[PDB]
Parts: sequence; C-alpha cells; structure tokens
Amino acid sequence: VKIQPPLLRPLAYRSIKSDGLSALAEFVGTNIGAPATIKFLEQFDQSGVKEVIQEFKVI
Amino acid sequence: LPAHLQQTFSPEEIQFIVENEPIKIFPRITWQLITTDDKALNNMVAMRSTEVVLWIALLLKQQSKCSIVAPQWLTTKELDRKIQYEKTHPDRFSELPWNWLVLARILFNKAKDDFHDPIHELRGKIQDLREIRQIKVLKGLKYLNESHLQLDNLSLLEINELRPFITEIMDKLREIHTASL
Amino acid sequence: MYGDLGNKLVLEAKRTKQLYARSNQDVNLPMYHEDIIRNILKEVSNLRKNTEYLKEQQQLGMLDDKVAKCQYFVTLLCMERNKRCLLAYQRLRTDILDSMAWNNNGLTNNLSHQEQEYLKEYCDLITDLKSGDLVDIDLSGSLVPPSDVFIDVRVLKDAGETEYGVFNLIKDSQFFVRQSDVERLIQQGYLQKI
Amino acid sequence: LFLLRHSSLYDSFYYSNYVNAKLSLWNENGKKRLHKMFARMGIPLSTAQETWLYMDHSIKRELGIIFDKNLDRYGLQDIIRDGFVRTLGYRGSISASEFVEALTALLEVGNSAQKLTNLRKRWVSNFWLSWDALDDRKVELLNRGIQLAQDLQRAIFNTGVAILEKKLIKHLRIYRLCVLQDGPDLDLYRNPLTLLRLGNWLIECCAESEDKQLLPMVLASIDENTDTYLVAGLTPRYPRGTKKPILNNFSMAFQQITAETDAKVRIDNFESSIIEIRREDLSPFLEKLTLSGLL
Amino acid sequence: YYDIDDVLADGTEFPCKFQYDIPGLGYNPGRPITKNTKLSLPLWLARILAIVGPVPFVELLPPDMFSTKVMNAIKTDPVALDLHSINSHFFSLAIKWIMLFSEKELANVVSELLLQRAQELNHHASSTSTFLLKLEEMEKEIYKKSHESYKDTKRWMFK
Amino acid sequence: DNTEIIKSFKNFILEFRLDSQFIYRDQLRNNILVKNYSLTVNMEHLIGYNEDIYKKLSDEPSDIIPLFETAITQVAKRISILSNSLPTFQLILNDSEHVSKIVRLSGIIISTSVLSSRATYLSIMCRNCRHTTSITINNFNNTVSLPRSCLSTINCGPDPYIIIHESSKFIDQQFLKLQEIPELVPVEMPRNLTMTCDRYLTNKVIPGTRVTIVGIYSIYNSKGVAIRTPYIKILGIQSDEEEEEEFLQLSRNPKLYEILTNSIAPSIFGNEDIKKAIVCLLMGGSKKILPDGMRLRGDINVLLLGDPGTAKSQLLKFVEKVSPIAVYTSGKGSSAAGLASVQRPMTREFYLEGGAMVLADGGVVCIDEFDKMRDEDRVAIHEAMEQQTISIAKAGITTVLNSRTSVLAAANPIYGRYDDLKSPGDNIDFQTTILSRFDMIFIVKDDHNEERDISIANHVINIHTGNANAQNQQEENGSEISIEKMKRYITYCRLKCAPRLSPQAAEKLSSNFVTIRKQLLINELES
Amino acid sequence: VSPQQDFSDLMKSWKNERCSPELLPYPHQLMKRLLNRISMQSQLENISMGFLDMQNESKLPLLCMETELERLKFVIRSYIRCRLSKIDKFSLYLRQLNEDENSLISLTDLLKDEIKYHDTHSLIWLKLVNDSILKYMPEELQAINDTEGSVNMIDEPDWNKFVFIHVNGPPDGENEFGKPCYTVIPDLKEEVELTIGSIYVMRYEVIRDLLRDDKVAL
Ligand SMILES: Nc1ncnc2c1ncn2[C@@H]1O[C@H](COP(=O)(O)OP(=O)(O)OP(O)(O)=S)[C@@H](O)[C@H]1O
Repeated sequence: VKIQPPLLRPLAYRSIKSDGLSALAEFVGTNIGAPATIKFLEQFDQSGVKEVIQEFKVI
Repeated sequence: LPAHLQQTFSPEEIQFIVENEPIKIFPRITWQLITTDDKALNNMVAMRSTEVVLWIALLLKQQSKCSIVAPQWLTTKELDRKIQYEKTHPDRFSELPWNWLVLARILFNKAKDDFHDPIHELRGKIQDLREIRQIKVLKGLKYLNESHLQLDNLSLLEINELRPFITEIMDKLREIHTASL
Repeated sequence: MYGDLGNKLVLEAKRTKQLYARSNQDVNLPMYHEDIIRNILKEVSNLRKNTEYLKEQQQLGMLDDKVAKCQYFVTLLCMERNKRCLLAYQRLRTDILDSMAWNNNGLTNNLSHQEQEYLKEYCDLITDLKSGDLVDIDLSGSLVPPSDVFIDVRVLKDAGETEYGVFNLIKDSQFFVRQSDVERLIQQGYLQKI
Repeated sequence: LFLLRHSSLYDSFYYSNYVNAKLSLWNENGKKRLHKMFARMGIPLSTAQETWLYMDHSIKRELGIIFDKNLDRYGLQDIIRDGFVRTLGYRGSISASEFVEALTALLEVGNSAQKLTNLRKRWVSNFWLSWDALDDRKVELLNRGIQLAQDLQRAIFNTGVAILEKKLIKHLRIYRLCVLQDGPDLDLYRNPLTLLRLGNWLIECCAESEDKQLLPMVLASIDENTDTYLVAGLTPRYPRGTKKPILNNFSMAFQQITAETDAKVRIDNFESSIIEIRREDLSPFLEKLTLSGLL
Repeated sequence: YYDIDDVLADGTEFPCKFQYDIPGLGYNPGRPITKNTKLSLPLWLARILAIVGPVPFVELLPPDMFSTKVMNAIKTDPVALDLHSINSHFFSLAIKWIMLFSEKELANVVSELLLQRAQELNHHASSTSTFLLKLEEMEKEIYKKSHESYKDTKRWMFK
Repeated sequence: DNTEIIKSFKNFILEFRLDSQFIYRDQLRNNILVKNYSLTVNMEHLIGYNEDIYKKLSDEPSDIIPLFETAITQVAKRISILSNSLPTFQLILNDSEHVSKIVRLSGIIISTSVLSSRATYLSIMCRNCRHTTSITINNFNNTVSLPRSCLSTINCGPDPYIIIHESSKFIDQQFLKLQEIPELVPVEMPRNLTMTCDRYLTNKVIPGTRVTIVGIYSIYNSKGVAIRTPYIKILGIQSDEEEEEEFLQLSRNPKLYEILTNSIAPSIFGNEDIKKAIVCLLMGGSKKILPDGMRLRGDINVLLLGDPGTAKSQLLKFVEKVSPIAVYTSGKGSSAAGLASVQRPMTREFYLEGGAMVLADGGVVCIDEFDKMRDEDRVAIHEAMEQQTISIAKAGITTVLNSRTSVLAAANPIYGRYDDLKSPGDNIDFQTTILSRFDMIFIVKDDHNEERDISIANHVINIHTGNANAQNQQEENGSEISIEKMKRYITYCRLKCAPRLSPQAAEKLSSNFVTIRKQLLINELES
Repeated sequence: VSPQQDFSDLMKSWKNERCSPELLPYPHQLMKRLLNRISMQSQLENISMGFLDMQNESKLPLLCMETELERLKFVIRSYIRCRLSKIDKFSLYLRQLNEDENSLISLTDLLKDEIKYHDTHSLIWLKLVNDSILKYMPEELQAINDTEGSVNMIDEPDWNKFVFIHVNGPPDGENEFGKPCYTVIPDLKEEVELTIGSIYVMRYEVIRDLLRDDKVAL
C-alpha cells in the first residue's frame, strides 16, 4: 500500500504524542481509502486510544 | 529512473537553470526570506531599480507588484549591428547574451507592455539572426573531425539540442581511428 | 539454426524496445517464453553431457588429442552466447519492470513469477530507501520542475474523496489548485488536465 | 440574417427564421418570391452559391445599397442595425450573435432512471467543452461547432416543413395545442433547448402576427423510458407592434395540477416551463389545463 | 556483452576457411571435414577461432562485403549508396572485422563516408523519400533522438 | 510597379505574424533543407491577409505568376546561402465565365501522357558574327520567338540564332486528360478535357481516382472559323503518424474479426460466411520470391453462384467501393467497358492502350454474370488469376507483361433453385476446371423461417423508412467509425506486415488436407 | 559555507553530475549540512500554523519560501536518483573497483544510501539472475564476471569519450602562459588549446584532472 505519512500527520494532528500518532499511522497504514482514511481516523487515556485504533476449516 | 534525456538536459530543465538569473525591477511598494541566497533587502522605493532573481520577478509580475525594466542590451539597432557583423564574419559567432532566447520568450509573455513597439519589430530580427546563426553553425559543422570542435559563441539552448548528434558521432571516429593502430 | 532461439528472443527484446519507444508507455510485456528457454537448456545439457563424456573418454580412447580440445573451447563460447542472450534479455526485461516500479509508485499476471518475486522485493527495497530519506524523497516522482505555483486540474473518474484538508472530490469538476495535492492524485490517475 | 459570414446568402435566407413566415419558405409560393428578391438584387443564382470569402468586392460594397433598394418591397425595411463586430485581426471579424449561436450549438451537440441520469451527466459533460470553448485561441474545436450549427438548422427547417403539411395544430380559443408523437430524427429532440428554439421557430412562423390573439403552443416528444414526453411551455413573440408586461402564465397552473393526484409526474427539470409526464396522464393533464384555464 | 547490437553484430556469418582438419562439424555427417573448406561462420566464434594456434586455425578469407567493387563504389557517391541491403550492420561490423585484420587505409576511407552521411542525415533531421529507409541501425536511432529534440524544442517555444 | 508586387509578397512571408507565430517563412525554411524546391500557400489565408492583393490575383493570373516565382527565388537565395544549381520555384496552391480564371473544380482522370519536356533557360548564337545572348522562359503554353537580326547592330538577317543544346536547362511535363463523373448529368457520352502539368506535380497519380483539381481554363489554337481547343492548366493537385498509434490499438483487440464483420454490409442481413470471406479478400496473403523460377500468388477469389433475389449484386458493388483500386464489371455485354488492348494510327504507329486487368493489377476484379459470358478473350481471364503472365505476340508488340489481379464472381445456375434438386453438379456446362482454379465456392439457398422472414422483412422496411437501422451514429461512437478509415487501414496493412505461417501449425494443415481428400474419396468412389 | 555559494555549488555540482558519464566523490561534508539546514527552515511552517490561532495577510514570501524549498528539493531529487542510476549501470565494475587496493575505495568518500542500495540491489539481482539462468549453471559458467572473452562485467570505465566542456578557473588576481589565456594534451596528438570564453569538446580523460581540480566546466 502507498501513503505519505507527512501528509497524514497534520490530519492526524487535529495534544497527541508523536509515538502514538506515528504508531497508529503505521498500523492503520495497510487499510486505505480512495481517501476514506479520514472517516476511519475520525472514529478513533492512552490505553483507550491504543485500543480504539486497532479496529483451519472445511472446504 | 527518468531515462530522459539522459545526456541532454530537458528544455524545461534548462529553463529551470535560467531561473537563477538576477534582473532589475521597479516595485510598486515604497520580507526576510530565509530560504537560500537572496538575503536582501529592505522595502524598496516605488519605481526604483533593484536587481532580483528571475523567478521571483515572475511572481511579482504575476501579481503586477513590480515594473520590470527592459534589458538595455536588447535594442533593435544593436541587433542590426550584430546582423551586420554576422554578414561580414563567416566564422565568428560573436555576441549573444547566451540566455537571451528563453528571456525574449518570457519577456514577450508579460514584460511586453513596458518595451517601446517591440511588436512586429525585434521579433523578426531575433528570428532572422537566429536562423542565420543556425546555418553558420551548419557551415562550420561540415568541418567536424577529432579532436577539435569550435564551440565559440552560442546560446545554451541550441547547444543542448544539437548535443546528441555530434557527441555520439565523434566517439565513433576516434574509436575507429585509434583502434586501427 | 543453432543459437537460433537466442536470435529470436534477442530480437523480440529489440522489438520490445521500439514497442516502448514513444509509445505512450502502456508497456505490458507479452510473456516469458520459457518453452524456448527449455529448448536452450536441453541443448546445453546435451552438449555438456557429451562434453563431460569425451572429457572422461580423453584418458582412454581420445588420448587427449589437440583437436579434441577445440570442441570444448567451441561449446564454451556457444554456452556464453546462450548465456549472454538470456542475461541481456532478462536485464532489459527486468529494466522495463524496474521503470514501471519507479514511475507509478505512487505515493502482469502473464509475466513469470520470478519477476514478481524480484519486483516485490525491489519495491520493498525502494520503500526502505524512501524510509531512509527523511529528506524528503519522493525520489520516485515529481520529475517535472514546478511553476507557477497554482494550476487548473479537472477530475478523471474520481468521486471521491483529503491531505491537509478534505477537498470533496467530485466527478467532472475542474479546480484551480497548487501543484502539491495534484501530484498525489495524479499518481492514481484521478486528475486529468495539467 | 442568420449564418451570415460562414455561409451562402441563399442558404442564409433559406434557413432564416425571420424571413421564414413572411416569405412562407416551406410552401412553394414564396420560393419564386425569394428568387424575385434576388432578381431585384441582380444576383446570379451561381453567384449566390459561392462562399462569402470569394464573392467580388463590388458585390460586397454594394450589398447594403442593394438591400436598401430591394428588400423594402417585401416590408423588410427595418433590419439594418449598428451592432458591434469584434476585430481579432488576421483570422477575420464575426458579429457577436453568430459566435453565440455557434457556442450554444456547441452546447447541444459536439459531445431504469440510470440511463436518463447518465444522459444528464453527459449534458453536464458537454458543458466543460463549452467552458473551454470560450477562449479565442482554441479555434480548432470552435469551427466544428460552427459547422454543426448549420446541421441543426437544416434539421429544424426540415422537420418544420413536415409539421406544416399535416397541420396538427388544434386552433383552440384557450390556447393552441400540439404534440409530436412520432417523426424522424427524434434523438435531437431530447435537449430541452432544442425544443426551446424549435418552439420559438414555430411560434414566430404560425403567427407573424397574422391577427388576432396570439396564442401559446404546446409541444412534446418521447422515445423510451416509458413515455417521458417532455412538455415545455412556449410564449408568443410580438413583431415590434414589450407592449404589455404579459411575461408568462404556467407556473401557477403547474402548481395547481401538480398539487392533484400527480401520479408519475416528475418536476425533475430545473426550468419550471418543462415537465415530464406520461401520455396516459398527459391527456387529463391537458383536460385540466383547458379547464379551469387560469388565463 | 549486454548491448543488443553486440550479439546482433556477432550474429552475422563469415565465409572463412579453416587451416586444419575439423572432426565434429557443427553444421554433413562426414564426420571430419578436410582443411580449407570455406564456410560462413558467426563473428563471435570465428573472431577468436584463428586467434588460437602459433599458426592460426582459420585462413580468414577476405569479406565479400568488403570487395574492391564495394569499397570503390562507396568511395564514389555516398549519398546514394544503400548500405541496408548488403549487410545491414556496417560501421559497427566493419570496425570489428578491421580490428581483427588491422588495416589502416579503409578505416580512413569509411570515416569520411560516415561524415557525409552524418551531414545528410542531419539535413533530413529538420522538419522524404526513399533514402530514409536504407539507413543503418545506429544512424536511425540517432535520428529518432534528434527528431524529438527539435520537435520538443519548437513545442517548448509555445506550450 | 513590377517590383512592388514582389515586395508585397516578400512583405507577406517575412512580415506576417499571427498570434505568437509566423508560419510561411517556416514553411520555406523547412522545404529547402528537405530539398523540396517548392512551396505551398493556402489561398484562403491569402484572402485572410489582404483585400487588394487577392483582387489583383483575381484579375490577371498569367501576368502575376512570375512575381511569385521571383519572390520565391529571392527569399530562397538567403536560405540558399544558408543551405550553385538552383532554379526558380513553382508555387502550388489549393465556358464564357471561365476563360483563364482562378477556379477550383473536380473530376476523374481519363488518361495521362508520357513525361515530356519544354525548355526553361536557353542561350542562342549568331552563326556568322558569333553573337550570343540568353533567354529564360516560364509560360510554355506563342508570345515571343527568336529574332532575325545579329543584334550587334542594335546583314546576317533572317534568323541567325541557333539554340545551344549543350548548355540548356529543362523541366518535365505530364499532360493529363480527365473524364466526367459517372454519377451526375450523363443524360450522353462522356466528355473530356486537356490538362498540362508543371514541375513538382509530375508523375503523381495513377489514373482511376476521384479527384479535385484547381485550375486555369485557358485557350490555345493548334490542332478562319476561329476554332480553338480550350484547356485547363493544373496548379495544385490533391489526392485521394498518429494513425499508426490508433492502428496498433486496433490491431491487438481480439474482437477485431467480428467488428470487421460489422463493417462490410450494414444494408445486408445474413449471409455471414460471405460477409466473412470479403474480410479476408481485402487484405491479401503472402508473396514468395523463391529461387524457383516462379513466384506464387497472394490475393483470393470470391464466388456467389445461387438463387436470384439475394442482392449479392449490392454486395459486389460495395466491394468495389471499399478497396482503393478495383474493377467492377456487370456481365459480358457493356455500353462502354472493355477488358490487352490493341491500338494500331496517327504517325502510323502501333501502341498499347490498356484494358481492365491492367488497371486492377494488385486489386479486385468483379465479374457479374459468370454464365452469361462468351469465350472470345476468356482465356486471358483463364490465366490472369493463376500465373500473373499476359503474353502478347501480335502485329505491334511482342512483350510478356504483369497482372497481379484478384477476381470476384457472381453467377446464376440454370433454372434457379431447382439446380440443387437434380444431381448436385449440373451447373457449369463447360467443365469444372475454372472452379478448380478459383478459391471459394459458395451456394446460397432459400429456406423459410417465419421469424427469420419477419426479421428480414422489418429489417428491410427499417432500412427504407424511418432510418431505424440507419442508430448507426451511436454505433459509430462505439464501432467502425468509417469506411474511409478501413481503406486507410488496408493501405497501411498491405506493405507493412510480412506474414508467414507458424511451424507448429503446419502439421495441422498437413493432417487436414488428408481428411478433405478422403472426403472426396467417400463421395466419389462409392458413388 | 555561505548559503549563496552553497546553493551556487549545488546547481553547479548538479550540472557536473548529470554531464559526467561516471561516478564522482560523494560530498557528504556538504550534503549533510544542507539536508539539515533545509529541515531547519522546513520546520521553521510554524509561523503559518500559529497564524490561524490569532483568529478569534502577506503570504507572498511564505509560499515563495515553500516553493524554493520544494524547488531545491527537486534539484536534489534528480541529483540523487541520477547517482543511483549510474551506480545501477556501473555496479559490477564498482564492486570490482572496491576489490582493488588502489586508488580510492568506494566507501563513503567517493560514495551511505548509495552503498546500501548498491549491495542490496546487487544481492537481489544476483538472486534474480541466479535462480533463473544459472541453475543450469555449468561449472565454468558459475562465475559472473570477466572470463576473458568477451568479456564482461568490465564495462564501462571509458574516459576517452567526448563530452562538452567549458574552460573556467580561479584567477590569480599560475598556469596562464599567455598571450590570450590558459592552458596547455592528447597522448598521440598535441595541445589545441583552450580559452575561458569558448567550449572545446574533447576527450573526457585528458580533462579528468581538471574536473578533479575543478578547472573546467561541463
Ligand atoms: N437484404 C436484401 N436481400 C435481398 N435483396 C435485397 C436486400 N436489400 C435490398 N435488396 C434489393 O433486392 C434486390 C434483389 O436482387 P439481387 O439480390 O441482386 O438478386 P441477384 O441474385 O443479384 O440477381 P442477379 O444480380 O442477376 S445474380 C437487390 O438487387 C436490391 O435492390
């Protein structure tokens, strides 16, 4: 997947630590919009932010 | 990997190079860019000559905040004496500002309003002198052999476009010649 | 008739250059002919198997004759020739993909798997260098020098849509905007006029 | 006169809307009357067929005097106007009117409910070609629309003659009513503007006036999409003889009938004068339109 | 090497007879072919075939393409001569052959021919009829480059 | 005066400037290096330039032609310095009311002439006093001649001047002849005129095209009633890279075969096998130049024997309209269309005129009424399609010529549809060797299918009325934008590709010819 | 150390880079200080973000600043990508040049991003040629380098090739012997020679010393 994190960062900015923002940017990075990325990011203590961002058979 | 040219510079790239040229202007005002090389200067008095790089003048002209002075060297009578000197000099390619081609192209885009009747006047002259220069290049070009190439005086643009030809040929000549030994 | 398969493949490469000349660059390499490669392998395998055979027999019935060494020396060159053809072929074959890896990243299926393996590792490697700079580069795109500064672009089948502000991409709506965001959207083909 | 600079004076009158009803060009009677006007002009038929560019200089300079000395016979005395003409120099001058007709023609050609919306999308797609067309330097595209304008006017005047033979007009006292339920080249009729000028071309034709009591015309057509039958309002044109603030009538009537059962009715058209209606339901819509007549 | 022209250049077959007996004909079921049998052979192999001995393995008979009739014919009127039918790889080929044989005269000849060809090829370059078809490969490639250079130059003048 | 006109056109090329670009000086600067020695000027741009200039050209063309030739050569000398032997250029531009005037027109080429020659510059000599002068000439169509005086006085008289032939200069001359259009006003025999061509226009068009010619309708006198034959001097004949881009685009689509079978006969429903074989005829196969003493044949042949009413006639007409060069013939009996011509007569000279296979060398020949034809020169047709070698051993000439044609047939068996109710042969009364020398044989049948019958009915009513099948414009927007497009594509297709079969496919045909010959064994030996 | 001259030398070295057929010393001593300075001014955006805060004028140098930033960033992009390309074409020979003792090793002076991309690219390249054609790797053919004949992986150290050059050099107020200008050199032919006002195209080898000395423009 292709993204530009410098563009991503001011959007993420709207304080937040760089480690948390960078971590969520990396993890959410695989999921991409057209983009829809803004819609998923706006949905998102440190523990709550960290948990909120995360979101053998038979033939 | 752009691959183009890769030996020649793109025409727009040489235009990017000529962006660096300083030029005099007449601002409408009566700053402190930290970027790289301007370092100057305090708010300039209106209609007063001050030297500034080309692209910023292009900006100010786009906002019409400056009055560009026409370059003194570009005067029809001077091109007439140049063409005169050309008809009598089969070899020498004498004087050219060397960047003048792109300048004139740009100056006629916007700066056209300041000049006194350049319209249907110097435009023909520059074209005429241009082509006679091109053919004089061709006449000296028939003489081409290693190891000397007479580069004397020419605007960088034409030198760039003619580059692939001569550059790739001379190598063959040298190779076959030295190789024959 | 002998190194003939090499001639056909090298020739196809030569044509593929011209196929890519203007072109517009729509270049989608037709296929990897591995059947011909198999034929090369069968010929070399037969050749070096006989070569090793005579190399062994040289101590018994050939008795290391001077003329016998010539055929080894011949086949060795022929081998290099074959090699040379495949090397250059693949090198260009690789090169064109490399170019396609650069231009549109950015910011198939018919071709042989080894290429995609190399490709995925190549693109991962170039992303490693993009991570290194941290300059920023942005080295794969932005080939044309900018001016001045704003441009008018029209939408190309994009609706859509976000960087710095959400601009609400709307199909068939032309704007007047700075080069910056346009550079990103053009990589996806979403913008048309420049 | 229309398409003056890019076409033959002959075709100019032939396709002229103003000259049309007065000379009754669809009918054969005025045909000889037209040649009679040229016989007054002393112009050879072959001379009229040549392009305006290659016609003799004498014919040029004397054109207005000849017009002053001939056209008055048919009551055309009030025509010559001091209207503005652009000078772009080397490629030639054009009156603003002609460029307007060409650009609007460029607007209309030169390009379940999903197909209709898709076509609406294509109409908006043709707008940017026109917005791009507004520049002076881009002449390449402009000449195509300039000539296609002639192709339209040809089809207009042709279908017009077809309507003239059947006399489908219902000359009622309340209002005149018509409908084109079938005919050749109906695709061009999809654009409301086609029918706008078409209606205008009829409105001045049927009534010059031609006393008395100018009346509104009804028009519609449909091909697919289950009897769309776009019906656009039309208003009479006075021949200079705004005498009164008449303007329009229909907005209130559309509000009254659309306030009834309004089954299948679609007010989707941005302009209030045109509405889509089923023919099955267009007939009672007409009945309710006749009475109670708001006018 | 990796240049397409290299394998292309070595691909042409050259009629050079060997000096010795040759068992194992690579081209018939003799098996050994008697010495001085003239056979066309690829430049890559035949190039170094006689290089190994110190007597060379191949006589290296003179090329038919380099015949005196050809060489003087080209010395006459270069503009009209057609190189495309005879080889068509010529400068790039002849340099290889001339390296093997090491003659200084014809090199000095061909160079002038190339110069005039260059003159002429640059004359068609500004913007036919049938000549443009007979040009050798290298000059063709340069022609494409030169064409885009000028097209783009004048286009660069306006838009 | 004289030079003012030269000055006006030099002030035209050098001192015209539209928005940011001057065009005509660039035209001449391109043409000299190209070695054109010519120039083209759009007269409509000239009318766009000035008003007095155009009426001046309008009045006297014979007088103003040299001021153009002078303005051409004076500018040409600066670029000539920029570029020894350099002549004056020729510009090429594109009844009682028409004598000697600027008129454009259009027609069809009847017959050309052999490249002839008038003179341009020439020097004379006094045979006694040795007095020499020189005169250059342009309008070779009477005005002046050689004087009869030694001129050193200004008695050797009369005319002492002898034309020096070793130091003269010459040009070429064509002399076409044109024929009226076969669609309009022949309500007669076809009429014709006489053409005459100048310098770079020579040897340009092989006859048969439908063309437009800009001309000067002037009058000459040669062969007391003032009988003069009129003629039209030709100025600017016009004929019949990005396209390569769209050509490559159209070449690789896998639906090309069908979209071409949506391009040939839109007026005709059905007959899809015929509709397909026409596609293969307009392209032409390979051409083998073997060490063998002969070469083989490339183009193919189409037969349409069958029941009447099929409109195979309309199909063969449209075949003639698609190919660039082709000959359509309807039967053995004409009003005016012939087939090795033998012309015996002025100067008592035998000469070769032409025919029909000669025009269609490398094209399509359409023969209607295959069974309504005589055996008078049929033998030439029995050979022209197989070995491409017409021999002539008559009283005039003794040559062996070339004929690269392809013949298209449209027959009718005897008694119509009943020929298939008796034994399936019984069609050609002579023999079956002519059909063996053809390629494709098709039999058109007539079977009732009510849905097919209703479809062919309303399909044809829609063709006549209400332009329902004629929807084509959106089809143009989606498929086969033009016929002329197909023609330009075939021109590009014939000389570029060098087709040949593939070695893995050859064993398939070898195994298949066995099955067809076995099929004939089954139907023959047991019967 | 002056930004004006640094930028001058930037465009200078960029031109020199693109013209030169083969590799040149890596100027980390300069490249680094500039990459830092640009990031300084680049971050220095802050006044623009603080400008929205004053809301409950002249942005001309603002976007001009930003413009020149990205503009110069373009220049360096072409520069670096060009070096990378050159390395891709010269990779086998450059590693072989690393193998040799004399003179100057690849390392960092002459060549960090580069060496990484070099070794990694060459690595996966070897994996791509190896897994494809050399499997199927005859005993003698196992080596991918010069056999010799013919040859390979020796290309292309050609210094003999002609290229355009322009005489320019630091003035005394040395090798200027007069009368008009400097300086005096082919192996088989003599000096021509040179003048500061005109470009004389000749062999890239004889002028190599001057490029190392910075005595001739390209
Ligand atoms: N789809 C169609 N099928 C058949 N005839 C058609 C069709 N459309 C139009 N026609 C017309 O009907 C005529 C039928 O005659 P043809 O089809 O020419 O019969 P024919 O078999 O050619 O008889 P010939 O010419 O002597 S072999 C045509 O010539 C056309 O004028």
